[PDB]
Amino acid sequence: HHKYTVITGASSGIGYETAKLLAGKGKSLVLVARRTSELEKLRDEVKQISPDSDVILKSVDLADNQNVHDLYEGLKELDIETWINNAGFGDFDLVQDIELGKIEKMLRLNIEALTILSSLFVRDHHDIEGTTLVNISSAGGYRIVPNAVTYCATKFYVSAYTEGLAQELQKGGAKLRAKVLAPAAYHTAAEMAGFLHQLIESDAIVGIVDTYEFELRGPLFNYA
Amino acid sequence: HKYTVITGASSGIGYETAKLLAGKGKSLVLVARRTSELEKLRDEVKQISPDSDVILKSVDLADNQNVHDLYEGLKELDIETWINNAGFGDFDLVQDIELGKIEKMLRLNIEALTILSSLFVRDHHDIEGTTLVNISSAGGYRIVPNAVTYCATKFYVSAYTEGLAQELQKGGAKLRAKVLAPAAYHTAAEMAGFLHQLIESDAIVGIVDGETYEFELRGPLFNYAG
Repeated sequence: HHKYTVITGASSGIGYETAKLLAGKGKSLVLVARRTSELEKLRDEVKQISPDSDVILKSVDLADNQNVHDLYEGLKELDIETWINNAGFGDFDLVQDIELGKIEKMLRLNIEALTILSSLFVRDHHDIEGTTLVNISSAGGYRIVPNAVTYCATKFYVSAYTEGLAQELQKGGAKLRAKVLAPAAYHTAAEMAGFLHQLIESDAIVGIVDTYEFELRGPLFNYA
Repeated sequence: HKYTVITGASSGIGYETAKLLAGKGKSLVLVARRTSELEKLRDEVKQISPDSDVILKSVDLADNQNVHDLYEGLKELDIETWINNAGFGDFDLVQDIELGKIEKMLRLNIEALTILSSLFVRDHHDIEGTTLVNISSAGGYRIVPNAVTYCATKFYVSAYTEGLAQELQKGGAKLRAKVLAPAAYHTAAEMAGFLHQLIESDAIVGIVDGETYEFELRGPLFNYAG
């Protein structure tokens, strides 16, 4: 019956506070994370904030590509105004010291899931008015951080991918808007959720934290 | 025997690099999906250089475990240069993408490259005369319309390799990491020569100027913190 905002990585940080912020505006939510327990506590808070919001919970491990497909297929019929790819995590270590099981999971979450779901959403929504895709990158996706080479690399992917998707849509007159948030790698999750809201409401492709000042602006990378 | 290891060996820069390094008497490990193509390249390498030793590894590097198996199977061999040339591109709007192709692209361009880079760096950072080369693209520094996803994989490769290269330099490592960025000269034979030139230089980046014009040995293009 409603319009929905889909949030992956909903159980923690930016995703948690964004779900809370959007409920405060009477929005309905699809909340995606691995831990049913975190999802259900967030849902309790959200219905406390906005009892008329509809809350759909999806317990899924997005590091498995088939789960990712299943998730999207299971939401295809919903009216979705906003999709937010916030799943993912980082790492601090020299390359020679990396734990490969972690870094492989990171690639599957930060890159594969984000790409699969971005691609499916765009497929179905590029010509639908009022729709927005937001991918969560990092300031480290625009400036490499020592001891976080691999994490930064995934965020250069997210930033270049989303900047390119955003301009491909804009320059071809699509109705869907794509945007990338680059938090520093303002401190609190709740403040980050406000920046995300700022970005969605904005004309800007990029909302990036430097100064630790938040800036709304256009693509950082060269485009041909 | 002192080996040079080449993924995507049966294609493009990998194929001409194998022949160039055969011309200089080098032994090779050649990694590609199709045994048929690997055996053809070996015979050409042996034609050029009969005393080159050539080990062939038929493997689908789009499976993460296969990537580990490949590396384990070569683990104790003596490798002076590792070249990650596996992968491929795509032209299509994001709305038009074939997902299976894109997902394989990510597993090959990014995952295989990252796992093998990581494993090589782990066992060789301390070893003199060693070089890791990752084959990226001019589209890994400038986004090309209609190849958004491909370009994003190559931004990954470029950022990863630049990051890793400066990390090894700051840490006083003997291993050197380098990235090659051909456009999106022109022949694969010339690119192999440019690559050899990159391996010998001090430069982290060998890039073909994307407007036009030829090869440039240079430092990192991306922003780096300290």
